[PDB]
Amino acid sequence: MRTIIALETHDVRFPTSREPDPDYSAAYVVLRTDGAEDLAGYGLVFTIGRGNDVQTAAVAALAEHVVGLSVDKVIADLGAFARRLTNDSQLRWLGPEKGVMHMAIGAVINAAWDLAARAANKPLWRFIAELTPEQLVDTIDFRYLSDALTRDEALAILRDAQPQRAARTATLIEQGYPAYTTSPGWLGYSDEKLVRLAKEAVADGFRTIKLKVGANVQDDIRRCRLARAAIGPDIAMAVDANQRWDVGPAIDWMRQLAEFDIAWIEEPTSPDDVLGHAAIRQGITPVPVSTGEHTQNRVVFKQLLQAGAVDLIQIDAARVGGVNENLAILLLAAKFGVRVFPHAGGVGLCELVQHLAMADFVAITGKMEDRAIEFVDHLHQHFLDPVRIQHGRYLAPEVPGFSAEMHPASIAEFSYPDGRFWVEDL
Amino acid sequence: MRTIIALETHDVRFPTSRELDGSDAMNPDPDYSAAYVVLRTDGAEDLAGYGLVFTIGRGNDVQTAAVAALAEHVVGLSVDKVIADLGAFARRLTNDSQLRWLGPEKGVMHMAIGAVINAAWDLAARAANKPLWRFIAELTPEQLVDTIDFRYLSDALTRDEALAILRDAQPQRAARTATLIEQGYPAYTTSPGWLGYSDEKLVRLAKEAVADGFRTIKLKVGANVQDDIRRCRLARAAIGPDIAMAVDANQRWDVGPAIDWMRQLAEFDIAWIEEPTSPDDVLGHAAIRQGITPVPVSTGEHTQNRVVFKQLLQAGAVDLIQIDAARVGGVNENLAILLLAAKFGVRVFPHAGGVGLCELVQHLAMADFVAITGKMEDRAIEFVDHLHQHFLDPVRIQHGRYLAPEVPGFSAEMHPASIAEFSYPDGRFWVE
Ligand SMILES: [Mg+2]
Ligand SMILES: [Mg+2]
Repeated sequence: MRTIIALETHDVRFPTSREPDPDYSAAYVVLRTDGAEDLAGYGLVFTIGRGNDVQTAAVAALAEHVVGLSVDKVIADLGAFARRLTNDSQLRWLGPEKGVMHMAIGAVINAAWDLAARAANKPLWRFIAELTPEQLVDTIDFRYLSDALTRDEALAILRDAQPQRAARTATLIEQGYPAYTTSPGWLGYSDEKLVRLAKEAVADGFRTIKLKVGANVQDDIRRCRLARAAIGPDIAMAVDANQRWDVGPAIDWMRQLAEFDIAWIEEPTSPDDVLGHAAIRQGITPVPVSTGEHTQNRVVFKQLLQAGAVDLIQIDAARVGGVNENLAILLLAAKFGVRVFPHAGGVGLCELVQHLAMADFVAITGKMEDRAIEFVDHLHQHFLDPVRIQHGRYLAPEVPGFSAEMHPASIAEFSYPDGRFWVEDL
Repeated sequence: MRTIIALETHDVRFPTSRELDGSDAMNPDPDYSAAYVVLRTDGAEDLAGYGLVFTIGRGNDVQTAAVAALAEHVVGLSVDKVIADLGAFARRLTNDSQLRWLGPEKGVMHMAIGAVINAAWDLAARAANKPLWRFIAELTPEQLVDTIDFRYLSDALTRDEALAILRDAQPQRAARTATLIEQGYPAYTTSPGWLGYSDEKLVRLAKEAVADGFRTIKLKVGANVQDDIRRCRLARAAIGPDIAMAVDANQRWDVGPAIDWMRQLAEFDIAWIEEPTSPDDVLGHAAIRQGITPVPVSTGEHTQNRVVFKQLLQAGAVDLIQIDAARVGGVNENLAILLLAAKFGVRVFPHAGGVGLCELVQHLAMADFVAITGKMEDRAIEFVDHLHQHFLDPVRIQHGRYLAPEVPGFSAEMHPASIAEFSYPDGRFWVE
């Protein structure tokens, strides 16, 4: 009987600040077993430097809950495993289901799913999409959701899609999943660099681009005008304010960019302000509003949808309670007819989130041409299964797992502080 | 130059689960703990700041780690510079991009920031030789407003809207200060109501409390409806019809069930039902409130920040709210919340208990009475009779009322001996 023998945590930090000034980092989690040498679950929480140590401590504090557990028991009931962590009332106090403690639980949960897909020798998106509607529904926590999504409503959705799974899988495997780029929209970029990168993005096949705004309206008006012209009237152009504005200012601001045909304004205000996003959306119609990369859990997503605060949402592989929670968010969006545009970038976020969007297309919505996954070309060289883009689209992962395992030489080089690079640097 | 020379932290926890004190529907065996922090400066050793984060056992070590990670931001700062601008000090921590990523303004990292901010206010209070409530209540309306973060609030509470509140109350500050020191502040107790206690114990404690002068008691509910009906009926009979009785479900229910459940308890004359559902479900609370009317609804002990309180008030989701001294971004954030409540006319019943939350929160409610609302007879501060012996300035209850603190500070300082005794895991008591 194979069991989990250890939950090792690694404080990995990349000096990306030498290339605000975020130093991309990751609280690297590994679920070790005594089975086939190749059996281990990998996961990670994306941090930006300061605090990766506290995030690591949080993950390491979960060891007691996992060491000694039978692997088959875990893999057989991922729902019960996630709930063993989420239901610890004492750990709930540090949240509940938000912040550092929840993200730590999410990474351990993610590693468990990674482990499950590995054992079944399937890429996560396939592992997920090939579970029965009953197996899928049993992994989600319906507490606090019965007013918007019942177990039965979840089952009907998964059952209707059941018949088309084979066709969707073939479609994805040959066509790939759409991607959008944010590479051209950095605020520090000159107008010429903006148009130049915008043009290159289109040439590479991307059909949607996103620019940052929020610092200076005059600047935003000028950059949006230039981007539109450089891109043409057929490419989608979204904007990201990164939580900068209050409600009134956001409305005044966005009304001045509407003319450039905005795909959507992302995070106009605080990620906790459900009613504010609704207010902004109403004040700038028909400019679509989105949020989600920092949304704490499925309950807040529920309210965003209930209040009609969003036109579309982002989901993040590492911000919530792992796969289990994202499935509930995905079912929620599907039920309310709201598109999902996964957030990525950071450290391995693309590698992780691609699977959730792909499982979603096959087993939940069957729609992908109306949306896209974010893509950023960073740190991919540190992963065994790096994402692959082909003319603006993600190629479906083939290797088994969640695509989270990083090259051991990478961990040996950037582990902090014992890492080779950090030992010499300081 | 007086400087902050160190930020020391301690993982302290008490075996409160041995008697099931604090026992409730969501937390069956809490071990009251504290992520204790001390802001050390050079010079008058009597000059340091104290604060803590209340935890209930497991995870208190990571909460402690969270606070220790803030040393870098505070050690080396000029004491005078900190105390002279609490608004800037708070923003230095709150506005840090890498710290915000772990939240922002929620969870472990935020409570860690809130403890350091609270310790800074304690420091400021000491330096001025004033207990925190008077320190706060005596700041000018201008000085007060400059301590809060109005970001994400302009649609509910603008800076000038806040000044109007604080200025109309400045004239009567002296009188109310008198009323407070003479009469004390209304309290209510939760000690008789922990789940886990037998019916016989519930009735004995409920009666003792009334005998002790408490005009309000609170019972934990939420695990089993039959139990709740039975316990509420008995507690009501033990208390008599003139004593208020509130109920606390500790987030256990979904909206639909909460409505069905509470309407069955309504007959026992419920003062308010606290946290019927998830602390993030603003819409859910309003839904529950509309369905169980006229039974009052409250929430707040786990509300992450002022932005969520703003929405609770805008959505008419509560009849009254709790504030907690250690849940948010310290005094600065609590002041904003108190101002929001006053502008929306919703009473505040502070959450207390755990470890030293009574010691801490009493100051906020008292400054509120004096400098903001001028209202205290319509509300009360929670009181639990546990662990007060480990504080140098323990709360003092006089016939169901909190007596105004007199010593300078936030009342957070703990006996060095208590620390040495219950520090985890290498503490003396924890060596068995
Ligand atoms: Mg974004
Ligand atoms: Mg409570």
